[PDB]
Amino acid sequence: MIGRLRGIIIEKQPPLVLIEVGGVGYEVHMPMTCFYELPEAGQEAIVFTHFVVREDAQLLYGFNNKQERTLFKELIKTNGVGPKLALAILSGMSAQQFVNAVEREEVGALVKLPGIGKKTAERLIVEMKDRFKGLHGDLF
Amino acid sequence: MIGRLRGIIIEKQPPLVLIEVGGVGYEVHMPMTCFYELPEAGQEAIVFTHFVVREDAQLLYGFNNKQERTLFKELIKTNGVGPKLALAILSGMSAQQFVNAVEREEVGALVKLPGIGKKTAERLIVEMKDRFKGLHGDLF
Amino acid sequence: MIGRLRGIIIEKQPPLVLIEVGGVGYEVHMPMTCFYELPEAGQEAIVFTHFVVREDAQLLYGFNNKQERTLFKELIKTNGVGPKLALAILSGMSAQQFVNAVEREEVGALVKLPGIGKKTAERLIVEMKDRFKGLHGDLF
Amino acid sequence: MIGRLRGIIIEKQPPLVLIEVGGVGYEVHMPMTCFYELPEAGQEAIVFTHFVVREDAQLLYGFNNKQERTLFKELIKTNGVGPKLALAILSGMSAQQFVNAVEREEVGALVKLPGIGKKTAERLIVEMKDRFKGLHGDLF
Repeated sequence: MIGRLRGIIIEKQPPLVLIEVGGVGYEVHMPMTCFYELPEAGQEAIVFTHFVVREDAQLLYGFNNKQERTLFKELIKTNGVGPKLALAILSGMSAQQFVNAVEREEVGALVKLPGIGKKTAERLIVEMKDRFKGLHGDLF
Repeated sequence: MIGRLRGIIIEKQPPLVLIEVGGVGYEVHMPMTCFYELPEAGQEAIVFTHFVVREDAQLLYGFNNKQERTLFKELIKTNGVGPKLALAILSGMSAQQFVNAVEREEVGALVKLPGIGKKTAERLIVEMKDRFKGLHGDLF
Repeated sequence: MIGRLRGIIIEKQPPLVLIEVGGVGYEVHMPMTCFYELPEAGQEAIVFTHFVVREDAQLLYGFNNKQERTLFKELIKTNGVGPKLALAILSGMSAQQFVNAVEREEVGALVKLPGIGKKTAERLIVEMKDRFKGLHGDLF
Repeated sequence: MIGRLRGIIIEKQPPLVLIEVGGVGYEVHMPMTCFYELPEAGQEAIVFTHFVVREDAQLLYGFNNKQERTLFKELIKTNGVGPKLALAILSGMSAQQFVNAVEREEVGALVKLPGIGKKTAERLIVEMKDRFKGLHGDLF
């Protein structure tokens, strides 16, 4: 239900960002690449979030733009790819790279990244191409 | 536990509304009809919410008045009718229309709506009327 | 983790109270007797809360003072007595009445209240007397 | 998801601290030692929190610095050591003491503490040292 956070950056420790909204310091997990776009500590930042709820955990995944949040959400809809794996994918390549690689069935791109899986990569490419046709965005 | 939200409409993408309360952007799901009654982005809005908690998710369902929220709450108590589907009963037709239908028993009206159920249309009328005599409201 | 709420009273509909903190309207469930102590709608109120979390629900129980919250918490530690039953007990008699009745093994007091239970009353009286010796408060 | 709280200390009843952030009084559980380092009621405090979520409960564990929070997090990963018990390891003895004990392997020190375990004392030392070489901090 939390889709956006606007507050002050308190500390950056990739992959974590502590962002204070009110006096509540929230822990947000972001793709490594997103840390090059973040305002310096002490300044205000707007991050798009995805709230993942489980019986034993309440986590927040944060993106600089909505395009990347969409990608992440679709990514974790596939079996074998959870939040942690989706983060590495988006840390390992831009949003545009991933789309370009998926569109031409480039499995080689994905097997380089951390603990992906040869068969999972192929699986990922089929599903994502099917999933991409029903949406919109700046990244396309 | 969250009964109401008052904040700034950040964005409106039916069926989602992004309302910022403090610096927390809350995602609210409303019936489509409710969407056209809301102010414009930048302005303050007051929505009556229904919080649904499950193992995998925390969701907010938003309404322009308490009469719609009550109807919503009762709709989802019947079997085969979840939030997704109850949204359509108030998305596809106003609140006022629906209550007449149950009291008069017009099954034809409710069958046109999105994937409801011809027997569930019957089910709704039967089931809804019992609950309708135990409440109060402007909708009546 | 939420132990207190300080905000504006928006509406009172026993057993519910909507109290707005920030722009977040929180639903609080209080014993009927507590409604005679609540500031009028539009004014600030401080309520002591008990957060009950279950897989499908997130609820807030609110008291005017900490003594009553303690009582409620101990009450629901007994089998057969859940939040709903503990509310009726505290709606049916003051905090002092309940302690006075428990101390002299007065089961008659408790069987009058709504859906208690003859055997549950006796059970309640034994446990509460044992439980009362390890605490403190204005009500004693 | 909540990494830090900044607000007004409302009350201090070891082991609970009531800190008001906005109008929300949050209950924070801290090790007893941490309790004597906190400011007085009425003043602002900054605490590093660890949020534990379970089916029946939402809890906040609070610390005066990140070194104690890290130690806490690692303590509760070992079997037979829950939050209740880890509080005592930092309540009964400082953070600094404990890390020496694991590196030197002094089992006598940790057996005095509240109901730990003579074999669990051994367990702690054995188990803790593996984890201690994979981190960083002022406590070291």
